[PDB]
Amino acid sequence: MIQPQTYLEVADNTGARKIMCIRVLKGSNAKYATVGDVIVASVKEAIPRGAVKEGDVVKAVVVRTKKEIKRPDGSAIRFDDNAAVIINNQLEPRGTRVFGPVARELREKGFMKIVSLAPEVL
Amino acid sequence: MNRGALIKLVESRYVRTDLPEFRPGDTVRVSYKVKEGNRTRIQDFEGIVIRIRRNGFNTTFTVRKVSYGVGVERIFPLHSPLIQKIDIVQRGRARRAKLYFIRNLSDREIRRKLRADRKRIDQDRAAERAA
Amino acid sequence: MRHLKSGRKLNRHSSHRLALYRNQAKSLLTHGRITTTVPKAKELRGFVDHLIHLAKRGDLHARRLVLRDLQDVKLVRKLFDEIAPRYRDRQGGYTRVLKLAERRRGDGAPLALVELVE
Amino acid sequence: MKGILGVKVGMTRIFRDDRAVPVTVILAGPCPVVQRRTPEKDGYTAVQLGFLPQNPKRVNRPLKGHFAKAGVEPVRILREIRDFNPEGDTVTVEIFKPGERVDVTGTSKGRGFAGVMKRWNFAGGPDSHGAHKIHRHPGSIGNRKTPGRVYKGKKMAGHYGAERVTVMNLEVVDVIPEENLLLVKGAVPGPNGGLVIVRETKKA
Amino acid sequence: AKHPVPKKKTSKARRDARRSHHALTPPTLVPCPECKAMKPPHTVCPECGYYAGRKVLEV
Amino acid sequence: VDKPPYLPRPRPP
RNA sequence: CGUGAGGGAAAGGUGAAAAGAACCCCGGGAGGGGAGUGAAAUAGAGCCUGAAACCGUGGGCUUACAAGCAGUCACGGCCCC
RNA sequence: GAAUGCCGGCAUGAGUAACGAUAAAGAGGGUGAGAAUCCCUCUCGCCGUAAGCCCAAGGGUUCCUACGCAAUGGUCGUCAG
RNA sequence: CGAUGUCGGCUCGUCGCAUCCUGGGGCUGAAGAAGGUCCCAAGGGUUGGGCUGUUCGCCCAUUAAAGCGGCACGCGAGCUGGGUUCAGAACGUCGUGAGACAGUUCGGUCUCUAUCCGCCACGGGCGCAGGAGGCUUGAGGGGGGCUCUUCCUAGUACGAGAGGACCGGAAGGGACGCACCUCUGGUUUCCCAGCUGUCCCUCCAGGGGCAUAAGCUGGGUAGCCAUGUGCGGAAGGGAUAACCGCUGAAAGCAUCUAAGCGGGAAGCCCGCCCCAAGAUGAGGCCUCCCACGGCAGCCGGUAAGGACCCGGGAAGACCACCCGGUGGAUGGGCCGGGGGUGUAAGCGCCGCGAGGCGUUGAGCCGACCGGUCCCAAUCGUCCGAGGUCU
Ligand SMILES: [Mg+2]
Ligand SMILES: [Mg+2]
Ligand SMILES: [Mg+2]
Ligand SMILES: [Mg+2]
Ligand SMILES: [Mg+2]
Ligand SMILES: [Mg+2]
Ligand SMILES: [Mg+2]
Ligand SMILES: [Mg+2]
Ligand SMILES: [Mg+2]
Ligand SMILES: [Mg+2]
Ligand SMILES: [Mg+2]
Ligand SMILES: [Mg+2]
Ligand SMILES: [Mg+2]
Ligand SMILES: [Mg+2]
Ligand SMILES: [Mg+2]
Ligand SMILES: [Mg+2]
Ligand SMILES: [Mg+2]
Ligand SMILES: [Mg+2]
Ligand SMILES: [Mg+2]
Ligand SMILES: [Mg+2]
Ligand SMILES: [Mg+2]
Ligand SMILES: [Mg+2]
Ligand SMILES: [Mg+2]
Ligand SMILES: [Mg+2]
Ligand SMILES: [Mg+2]
Ligand SMILES: [Mg+2]
Ligand SMILES: [Mg+2]
Ligand SMILES: [Mg+2]
Ligand SMILES: [Mg+2]
Ligand SMILES: [Mg+2]
Ligand SMILES: [Mg+2]
Ligand SMILES: [Mg+2]
Ligand SMILES: [Mg+2]
Ligand SMILES: [Mg+2]
Ligand SMILES: [Mg+2]
Ligand SMILES: [Mg+2]
Ligand SMILES: [Mg+2]
Ligand SMILES: [Mg+2]
Ligand SMILES: [Mg+2]
Ligand SMILES: [Mg+2]
Ligand SMILES: [Mg+2]
Ligand SMILES: [Mg+2]
Ligand SMILES: [Mg+2]
Ligand SMILES: [Mg+2]
Ligand SMILES: [Mg+2]
Ligand SMILES: [Mg+2]
Ligand SMILES: [Mg+2]
Ligand SMILES: [Mg+2]
Ligand SMILES: [Mg+2]
Ligand SMILES: [Mg+2]
Ligand SMILES: [Mg+2]
Ligand SMILES: [Mg+2]
Ligand SMILES: [Mg+2]
Ligand SMILES: [Mg+2]
Ligand SMILES: [Mg+2]
Ligand SMILES: [Mg+2]
Ligand SMILES: [Mg+2]
Ligand SMILES: [Mg+2]
Ligand SMILES: [Mg+2]
Ligand SMILES: [Mg+2]
Ligand SMILES: [Mg+2]
Ligand SMILES: [Mg+2]
Ligand SMILES: [Mg+2]
Ligand SMILES: [Mg+2]
Ligand SMILES: [Mg+2]
Ligand SMILES: [Mg+2]
Ligand SMILES: [Mg+2]
Ligand SMILES: [Mg+2]
Ligand SMILES: [Mg+2]
Ligand SMILES: [Mg+2]
Ligand SMILES: [Mg+2]
Ligand SMILES: [Mg+2]
Ligand SMILES: [Mg+2]
Ligand SMILES: [Mg+2]
Ligand SMILES: [Mg+2]
Ligand SMILES: [Mg+2]
Ligand SMILES: [Mg+2]
Ligand SMILES: [Mg+2]
Ligand SMILES: [Mg+2]
Ligand SMILES: [Mg+2]
Ligand SMILES: [Mg+2]
Ligand SMILES: [Mg+2]
Ligand SMILES: [Mg+2]
Ligand SMILES: [Mg+2]
Ligand SMILES: [Mg+2]
Ligand SMILES: [Mg+2]
Ligand SMILES: [Mg+2]
Ligand SMILES: [Mg+2]
Ligand SMILES: [Mg+2]
Ligand SMILES: [Mg+2]
Ligand SMILES: [Mg+2]
Ligand SMILES: [Mg+2]
Ligand SMILES: [Mg+2]
Ligand SMILES: [Mg+2]
Ligand SMILES: [Mg+2]
Ligand SMILES: [Mg+2]
Ligand SMILES: [Mg+2]
Ligand SMILES: [Mg+2]
Ligand SMILES: [Mg+2]
Ligand SMILES: [Mg+2]
Ligand SMILES: [Mg+2]
Ligand SMILES: [Mg+2]
Ligand SMILES: [Mg+2]
Ligand SMILES: [Mg+2]
Ligand SMILES: [Mg+2]
Ligand SMILES: [Mg+2]
Ligand SMILES: [Mg+2]
Ligand SMILES: [Mg+2]
Ligand SMILES: [Mg+2]
Ligand SMILES: [Mg+2]
Ligand SMILES: [Mg+2]
Ligand SMILES: [Mg+2]
Ligand SMILES: [Mg+2]
Ligand SMILES: [Mg+2]
Ligand SMILES: [Mg+2]
Ligand SMILES: [Mg+2]
Ligand SMILES: [Mg+2]
Ligand SMILES: [Mg+2]
Ligand SMILES: [Mg+2]
Ligand SMILES: [Mg+2]
Ligand SMILES: [Mg+2]
Ligand SMILES: [Mg+2]
Ligand SMILES: [Mg+2]
Ligand SMILES: [Mg+2]
Ligand SMILES: [Mg+2]
Ligand SMILES: [Mg+2]
Ligand SMILES: [Mg+2]
Ligand SMILES: [Mg+2]
Ligand SMILES: [Mg+2]
Ligand SMILES: [Mg+2]
Ligand SMILES: [Mg+2]
Ligand SMILES: [Mg+2]
Ligand SMILES: [Mg+2]
Ligand SMILES: [Mg+2]
Ligand SMILES: [Mg+2]
Ligand SMILES: [Mg+2]
Ligand SMILES: [Mg+2]
Ligand SMILES: [Mg+2]
Ligand SMILES: [Mg+2]
Ligand SMILES: [Mg+2]
Ligand SMILES: [Mg+2]
Ligand SMILES: [Mg+2]
Ligand SMILES: [Mg+2]
Ligand SMILES: [Mg+2]
Ligand SMILES: [Mg+2]
Ligand SMILES: [Mg+2]
Ligand SMILES: [Mg+2]
Ligand SMILES: [Mg+2]
Ligand SMILES: [Mg+2]
Ligand SMILES: [Mg+2]
Ligand SMILES: [Mg+2]
Ligand SMILES: [Mg+2]
Ligand SMILES: [Mg+2]
Ligand SMILES: [Mg+2]
Ligand SMILES: [Mg+2]
Ligand SMILES: [Mg+2]
Ligand SMILES: [Mg+2]
Ligand SMILES: [Mg+2]
Ligand SMILES: [Mg+2]
Ligand SMILES: [Mg+2]
Ligand SMILES: [Mg+2]
Ligand SMILES: [Mg+2]
Ligand SMILES: [Mg+2]
Ligand SMILES: [Mg+2]
Ligand SMILES: [Mg+2]
Ligand SMILES: [Mg+2]
Ligand SMILES: [Mg+2]
Ligand SMILES: [Mg+2]
Ligand SMILES: [Mg+2]
Ligand SMILES: [Mg+2]
Ligand SMILES: [Mg+2]
Ligand SMILES: [Mg+2]
Ligand SMILES: [Mg+2]
Ligand SMILES: [Mg+2]
Ligand SMILES: [Mg+2]
Ligand SMILES: [Mg+2]
Ligand SMILES: [Mg+2]
Ligand SMILES: [Mg+2]
Ligand SMILES: [Mg+2]
Ligand SMILES: [Mg+2]
Ligand SMILES: [Mg+2]
Ligand SMILES: [Mg+2]
Ligand SMILES: [Mg+2]
Ligand SMILES: [Mg+2]
Ligand SMILES: [Mg+2]
Ligand SMILES: [Mg+2]
Ligand SMILES: [Mg+2]
Ligand SMILES: [Mg+2]
Ligand SMILES: [Mg+2]
Ligand SMILES: [Mg+2]
Ligand SMILES: [Mg+2]
Ligand SMILES: [Mg+2]
Ligand SMILES: [Mg+2]
Ligand SMILES: [Mg+2]
Ligand SMILES: [Mg+2]
Ligand SMILES: [Mg+2]
Ligand SMILES: [Mg+2]
Ligand SMILES: [Mg+2]
Ligand SMILES: [Mg+2]
Ligand SMILES: [Mg+2]
Ligand SMILES: [Mg+2]
Ligand SMILES: [Mg+2]
Ligand SMILES: [Mg+2]
Ligand SMILES: [Mg+2]
Ligand SMILES: [Mg+2]
Ligand SMILES: [Mg+2]
Ligand SMILES: [Mg+2]
Ligand SMILES: [Mg+2]
Ligand SMILES: [Mg+2]
Ligand SMILES: [Mg+2]
Ligand SMILES: [Mg+2]
Ligand SMILES: [Mg+2]
Ligand SMILES: [Mg+2]
Ligand SMILES: [Mg+2]
Ligand SMILES: [Mg+2]
Ligand SMILES: [Mg+2]
Ligand SMILES: [Mg+2]
Ligand SMILES: [Mg+2]
Ligand SMILES: [Mg+2]
Ligand SMILES: [Mg+2]
Ligand SMILES: [Mg+2]
Ligand SMILES: [Mg+2]
Ligand SMILES: [Mg+2]
Ligand SMILES: [Mg+2]
Ligand SMILES: [Mg+2]
Ligand SMILES: [Mg+2]
Ligand SMILES: [Mg+2]
Ligand SMILES: [Mg+2]
Ligand SMILES: [Mg+2]
Ligand SMILES: [Mg+2]
Ligand SMILES: [Mg+2]
Ligand SMILES: [Mg+2]
Ligand SMILES: [Mg+2]
Ligand SMILES: [Mg+2]
Ligand SMILES: [Mg+2]
Ligand SMILES: [Mg+2]
Ligand SMILES: [Mg+2]
Ligand SMILES: [Mg+2]
Ligand SMILES: [Mg+2]
Ligand SMILES: [Mg+2]
Ligand SMILES: [Mg+2]
Ligand SMILES: [Mg+2]
Ligand SMILES: [Mg+2]
Ligand SMILES: [Mg+2]
Ligand SMILES: [Mg+2]
Ligand SMILES: [Mg+2]
Ligand SMILES: [Mg+2]
Ligand SMILES: [Mg+2]
Ligand SMILES: [Mg+2]
Ligand SMILES: [Mg+2]
Ligand SMILES: [Mg+2]
Ligand SMILES: [Mg+2]
Ligand SMILES: [Mg+2]
Ligand SMILES: [Mg+2]
Ligand SMILES: [Mg+2]
Ligand SMILES: [Mg+2]
Ligand SMILES: [Mg+2]
Ligand SMILES: [Mg+2]
Ligand SMILES: [Mg+2]
Ligand SMILES: [Mg+2]
Ligand SMILES: [Mg+2]
Ligand SMILES: [Mg+2]
Ligand SMILES: [Zn+2]
Repeated sequence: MIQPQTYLEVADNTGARKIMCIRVLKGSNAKYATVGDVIVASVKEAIPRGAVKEGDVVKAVVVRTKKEIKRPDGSAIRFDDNAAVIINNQLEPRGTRVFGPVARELREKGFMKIVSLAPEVL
Repeated sequence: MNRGALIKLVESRYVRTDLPEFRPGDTVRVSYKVKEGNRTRIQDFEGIVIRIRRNGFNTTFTVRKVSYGVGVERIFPLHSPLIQKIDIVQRGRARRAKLYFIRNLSDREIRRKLRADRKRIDQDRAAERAA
Repeated sequence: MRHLKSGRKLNRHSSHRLALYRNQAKSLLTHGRITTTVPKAKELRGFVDHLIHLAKRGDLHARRLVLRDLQDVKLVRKLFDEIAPRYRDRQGGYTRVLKLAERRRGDGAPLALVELVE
Repeated sequence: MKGILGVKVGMTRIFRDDRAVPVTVILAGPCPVVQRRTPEKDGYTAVQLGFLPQNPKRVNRPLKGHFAKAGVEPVRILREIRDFNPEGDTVTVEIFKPGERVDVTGTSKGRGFAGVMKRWNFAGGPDSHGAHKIHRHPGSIGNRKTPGRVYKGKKMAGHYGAERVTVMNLEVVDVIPEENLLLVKGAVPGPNGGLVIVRETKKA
Repeated sequence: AKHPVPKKKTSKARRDARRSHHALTPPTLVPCPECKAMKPPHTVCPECGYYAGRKVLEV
Repeated sequence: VDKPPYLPRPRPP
């Protein structure tokens, strides 16, 4: 459950370590982003000579949340952090690897490249 | 009129009786029916059960696993039809009903805190010897 | 709201309310019959019935349980040896409440008697 | 239009097509028609239904008469369904098949004297920064000399709940005729044990 | 607050009109089947001490 | 818009 | 009242005569009801006269679809002489 | 008939706010016309570098006992500075 | 001027329309898509941030859009008190000076009690010419009214190309609304356990008080809840706006109009939901009692019924509403189940001991779902028609 001011871990090798959400791209006035939703964020922490650098305003999709997400089969899943993957305007990952599990919900939302790259899909 | 009975009656067609008993602290492997398009397959989720919240047909249990460097928790309905089976992989000895506290512990610390439940382990091997 | 909530508050915090019940229990078990306000009376029944029912058990466990509220060994001896036996075949309802006709002068409080049953 | 009286028994979820579906169980049948309203006699069309059977020791003489004229055992609740005229002398759950959408009416839970925040979702006041005893207050309630008064209907604190509420277009998930049971998907107004009315939906 | 205050003296009519709901309801009483004395129902009779047929209390 | 006050802030009696 | 210098009130009347109500009754008392005193006791000491605001009990007329500085003019109903 | 006049009396607001630290009460037995409130007993709670004890200021019989409850006591009162 | 509190914010709205969006149009230097400009339209909607006391404005990220005004520049007996009108102090500047400055700077007492109208809720009374118990009609009111993306049609019409539809159809959302507690997630003042210090019972063991109005800590049922769940905006009928017509004179042509008839909006009327016969215009249906005794009135006891009283209640401030009162499951006990806690005490064994193991998912155990007359709703009382006249 992500909103502006929320810090996200970035789960790729774009060079970003930590991004802070500044807007959730979902209608006129959405309050929260969950898995599969796209946010606009600021790169608050990066590592030297990456693609992205601190201060960059980037787009990203949420792949993990500490707030458990509920599923039609009556089950839920919850992660230890809130994590995102930095993308381009074509919803494609800018990196070449994604680290850690991702929510299966990404699949139904057309983020196949990230799902494929993900080491595990839960 | 017995309102409680009516509900139990509605629920009865959906009740399961084929799953093994397990406690918070046990290490369990839940084989879950997962859909990915357009075929469905069985995905295994294995971790410590940190919570069981009982409510008859509506009890649910929560299993916790560390997956590729990230902690993952999964809530399952105890009578969900998407559970193929559940395999007790290990009996764990807890001293409380909810084990949320293990979220802040190292792998070493969890291990010392959840000693193997030797009594129920023996009980497991004591059965499984059948006619 | 108060939907499906059980238990009066009797304008006392948690520990005072407990003491109130415990003290009334000691007095009831001691004199067999006391006079209180109607609300206090109606609330005392359950608290004392449980204590009596445990005396009906008889075992060490029950004695030590009852001792938590009654706190007095002699009074508990009376409970197990003289009170409990006459309720051997009774299924609950070891206490009764009957309302008096006159209110307190100083505050108009309606009164009631609480007594152990025959 | 068709309908039945019933008591709300409780909530659960059942599984259907690998989906968890929240349900409210309703004991609907059986409801004897005890009077029929006719355009010739009553000026409109509806059926007075009875529900739940009543200890005759409690049925007064005018009520006794009413039931007797219909050849009907004493019932606890009398209620009409508008523009509904069943062929039989008894309405049961079977008038609904699974898959139909229905409208359920009940008496909502009562919040008693409700504040303006609970009742009307007002924001109330700040909890620090100087806020002075107005944390759950409604703020201004008007203008000044013009108009010099307060509108009728001004949202204010007051009683809330214990009122007729109809939620609409609920899926009938299942019906169990041998137990006079209806399983409706989602939520139904009022407490368990409350009397509800199940009508065929007016949504298209 | 800014100290609200009555704007006009209340008339004798309006003051007495307010009190149109102030009259006491007489005590509800019934005869005690034993001593025929009048007492509130569902209370132990304070005159003979009887309730539900039996002597319960010393008067 | 900012205009000058026409009354002082009320002092105690 | 003010540390103080100093400031500074309110408060008169039974009856001619106490003859100031023995005694009895209800009441813990207060208070009252009889008895008694007196020309007179709503002159009974909370006492001459006892206005008004104000409070109350009883009776007559009137009032719960009506718009107001409360009255005034007309007519009708009810009550009284 | 008015001077936010002066003195006094009585109203309205009103059976309304409040009854002065949220340390806390319960029962049984006495007394008495009358008892939540006075006496006794048991249970419970609060203070304990005090909310205990001893001085000095200041106060001036408030001390002890008997007999009392009109007023003083923010209720009651048989109790009391 | 014997006082009409003054900027901005917050809260709560409501109105206007010179319309920001959404809907409907005409013209276009309108190919398509997208704009421009004007007309109709006030139903709903009109985001979150950085800076400043700011209104305003600039900026960031979005959006269908990020409208402009009135309501004492709406709203301080509603809150704030940053701005600004007191007393302190300082800077620049002016003045010999005391002091002063639409120049600046730091600080600086915002009043428990609502009489009347108005508003939100809830009752009492009387009325609706028999007196009653139910079930209803709906005059008239109120609520609601938003919108986007993607896919199909179709890479089709249009276009060199880039780009890319009308109409029709399908799915998925944001914000808001009503209800709900199965799930998710809260709380859960004593439901369970662990723990420290002290005092105590009774020495050990086992317990109790206090450490908060839970000592602390880990959990936690019912209830009440949102972050959780269901559902809503319509569909549809009708009459219209701008606008477009058919037929058609005056005026042999022409003309939407002068006779007449169509089409046409998120708007209007109905439809949906809720209130509602004090609708004194007091409605309707079903059923019950009934022709009482004494002189359109009075008195006396009744009938159908009702009230009082009591046990209670997801009903509730009181009142009301609703259920029940022994011909009874209403509450309280008790029992069974659920649920919570997570293996009581006691004993036995192991260890020098702290402890460990077994007995044992034990012991304890609020509210939830039921059962059971063990306790209590004993016994009763009082109101309550006799039906006005054409
Ligand atoms: Mg990572
Ligand atoms: Mg930098
Ligand atoms: Mg950038
Ligand atoms: Mg039941
Ligand atoms: Mg249930
Ligand atoms: Mg059954
Ligand atoms: Mg089960
Ligand atoms: Mg079950
Ligand atoms: Mg190690
Ligand atoms: Mg073993
Ligand atoms: Mg509360
Ligand atoms: Mg209850
Ligand atoms: Mg309660
Ligand atoms: Mg309690
Ligand atoms: Mg009390
Ligand atoms: Mg209180
Ligand atoms: Mg405590
Ligand atoms: Mg005795
Ligand atoms: Mg009583
Ligand atoms: Mg009395
Ligand atoms: Mg008193
Ligand atoms: Mg009484
Ligand atoms: Mg009709
Ligand atoms: Mg029809
Ligand atoms: Mg509240
Ligand atoms: Mg609330
Ligand atoms: Mg609400
Ligand atoms: Mg707020
Ligand atoms: Mg706010
Ligand atoms: Mg808030
Ligand atoms: Mg303040
Ligand atoms: Mg303040
Ligand atoms: Mg505060
Ligand atoms: Mg306010
Ligand atoms: Mg004002
Ligand atoms: Mg006006
Ligand atoms: Mg209500
Ligand atoms: Mg649908
Ligand atoms: Mg109903
Ligand atoms: Mg204040
Ligand atoms: Mg007044
Ligand atoms: Mg006046
Ligand atoms: Mg006056
Ligand atoms: Mg008044
Ligand atoms: Mg008067
Ligand atoms: Mg009796
Ligand atoms: Mg200014
Ligand atoms: Mg002095
Ligand atoms: Mg002096
Ligand atoms: Mg005089
Ligand atoms: Mg003289
Ligand atoms: Mg003289
Ligand atoms: Mg005497
Ligand atoms: Mg005497
Ligand atoms: Mg005396
Ligand atoms: Mg005398
Ligand atoms: Mg006398
Ligand atoms: Mg004489
Ligand atoms: Mg004489
Ligand atoms: Mg003479
Ligand atoms: Mg006299
Ligand atoms: Mg006289
Ligand atoms: Mg005279
Ligand atoms: Mg005289
Ligand atoms: Mg004289
Ligand atoms: Mg005189
Ligand atoms: Mg006089
Ligand atoms: Mg006079
Ligand atoms: Mg009079
Ligand atoms: Mg009228
Ligand atoms: Mg009239
Ligand atoms: Mg008038
Ligand atoms: Mg006038
Ligand atoms: Mg006139
Ligand atoms: Mg005339
Ligand atoms: Mg003059
Ligand atoms: Mg004055
Ligand atoms: Mg004045
Ligand atoms: Mg003067
Ligand atoms: Mg004068
Ligand atoms: Mg005066
Ligand atoms: Mg009052
Ligand atoms: Mg008042
Ligand atoms: Mg009040
Ligand atoms: Mg008060
Ligand atoms: Mg005090
Ligand atoms: Mg005071
Ligand atoms: Mg006090
Ligand atoms: Mg107190
Ligand atoms: Mg006594
Ligand atoms: Mg004596
Ligand atoms: Mg005596
Ligand atoms: Mg006393
Ligand atoms: Mg007394
Ligand atoms: Mg006493
Ligand atoms: Mg006291
Ligand atoms: Mg202390
Ligand atoms: Mg010490
Ligand atoms: Mg200390
Ligand atoms: Mg001295
Ligand atoms: Mg002195
Ligand atoms: Mg002596
Ligand atoms: Mg006194
Ligand atoms: Mg006294
Ligand atoms: Mg006295
Ligand atoms: Mg004296
Ligand atoms: Mg006194
Ligand atoms: Mg005082
Ligand atoms: Mg004395
Ligand atoms: Mg003394
Ligand atoms: Mg002025
Ligand atoms: Mg004035
Ligand atoms: Mg003024
Ligand atoms: Mg002004
Ligand atoms: Mg003013
Ligand atoms: Mg505010
Ligand atoms: Mg604010
Ligand atoms: Mg705010
Ligand atoms: Mg307005
Ligand atoms: Mg506005
Ligand atoms: Mg216009
Ligand atoms: Mg313009
Ligand atoms: Mg704009
Ligand atoms: Mg448009
Ligand atoms: Mg437009
Ligand atoms: Mg347009
Ligand atoms: Mg063009
Ligand atoms: Mg065109
Ligand atoms: Mg073009
Ligand atoms: Mg132009
Ligand atoms: Mg255009
Ligand atoms: Mg323009
Ligand atoms: Mg223009
Ligand atoms: Mg509009
Ligand atoms: Mg409007
Ligand atoms: Mg507007
Ligand atoms: Mg903003
Ligand atoms: Mg800002
Ligand atoms: Mg900042
Ligand atoms: Mg700022
Ligand atoms: Mg600004
Ligand atoms: Mg501007
Ligand atoms: Mg500016
Ligand atoms: Mg657009
Ligand atoms: Mg903005
Ligand atoms: Mg703007
Ligand atoms: Mg603008
Ligand atoms: Mg304008
Ligand atoms: Mg505006
Ligand atoms: Mg304005
Ligand atoms: Mg202006
Ligand atoms: Mg303004
Ligand atoms: Mg203003
Ligand atoms: Mg403005
Ligand atoms: Mg404005
Ligand atoms: Mg103002
Ligand atoms: Mg203020
Ligand atoms: Mg202001
Ligand atoms: Mg004002
Ligand atoms: Mg400042
Ligand atoms: Mg100035
Ligand atoms: Mg300074
Ligand atoms: Mg100079
Ligand atoms: Mg100079
Ligand atoms: Mg010069
Ligand atoms: Mg000057
Ligand atoms: Mg200025
Ligand atoms: Mg100036
Ligand atoms: Mg400035
Ligand atoms: Mg400054
Ligand atoms: Mg300061
Ligand atoms: Mg300043
Ligand atoms: Mg300031
Ligand atoms: Mg002031
Ligand atoms: Mg205050
Ligand atoms: Mg008040
Ligand atoms: Mg008032
Ligand atoms: Mg007024
Ligand atoms: Mg009013
Ligand atoms: Mg009424
Ligand atoms: Mg009314
Ligand atoms: Mg009529
Ligand atoms: Mg008539
Ligand atoms: Mg009726
Ligand atoms: Mg209508
Ligand atoms: Mg009307
Ligand atoms: Mg309407
Ligand atoms: Mg409307
Ligand atoms: Mg295509
Ligand atoms: Mg192409
Ligand atoms: Mg192409
Ligand atoms: Mg294709
Ligand atoms: Mg085509
Ligand atoms: Mg082509
Ligand atoms: Mg293309
Ligand atoms: Mg389309
Ligand atoms: Mg609702
Ligand atoms: Mg719930
Ligand atoms: Mg639940
Ligand atoms: Mg829950
Ligand atoms: Mg939960
Ligand atoms: Mg929790
Ligand atoms: Mg306990
Ligand atoms: Mg305890
Ligand atoms: Mg404790
Ligand atoms: Mg623990
Ligand atoms: Mg310890
Ligand atoms: Mg201890
Ligand atoms: Mg020990
Ligand atoms: Mg211990
Ligand atoms: Mg104890
Ligand atoms: Mg202690
Ligand atoms: Mg403690
Ligand atoms: Mg202590
Ligand atoms: Mg304490
Ligand atoms: Mg807790
Ligand atoms: Mg709970
Ligand atoms: Mg929500
Ligand atoms: Mg039409
Ligand atoms: Mg043409
Ligand atoms: Mg033509
Ligand atoms: Mg025409
Ligand atoms: Mg014409
Ligand atoms: Mg037309
Ligand atoms: Mg056409
Ligand atoms: Mg729409
Ligand atoms: Mg109605
Ligand atoms: Mg209705
Ligand atoms: Mg009516
Ligand atoms: Mg009606
Ligand atoms: Mg009627
Ligand atoms: Mg009709
Ligand atoms: Mg006859
Ligand atoms: Mg008869
Ligand atoms: Mg006669
Ligand atoms: Mg009868
Ligand atoms: Mg309630
Ligand atoms: Mg009640
Ligand atoms: Mg009542
Ligand atoms: Mg009843
Ligand atoms: Mg009875
Ligand atoms: Mg009976
Ligand atoms: Mg029976
Ligand atoms: Mg029961
Ligand atoms: Mg029971
Ligand atoms: Mg109860
Ligand atoms: Mg159950
Ligand atoms: Mg269990
Ligand atoms: Mg063990
Ligand atoms: Mg053990
Ligand atoms: Mg050994
Ligand atoms: Mg050994
Ligand atoms: Mg040993
Ligand atoms: Mg075993
Ligand atoms: Mg149990
Ligand atoms: Mg039960
Ligand atoms: Mg039975
Ligand atoms: Mg019984
Ligand atoms: Mg009668
Ligand atoms: Mg009568
Ligand atoms: Mg007659
Ligand atoms: Mg005739
Ligand atoms: Zn008697």
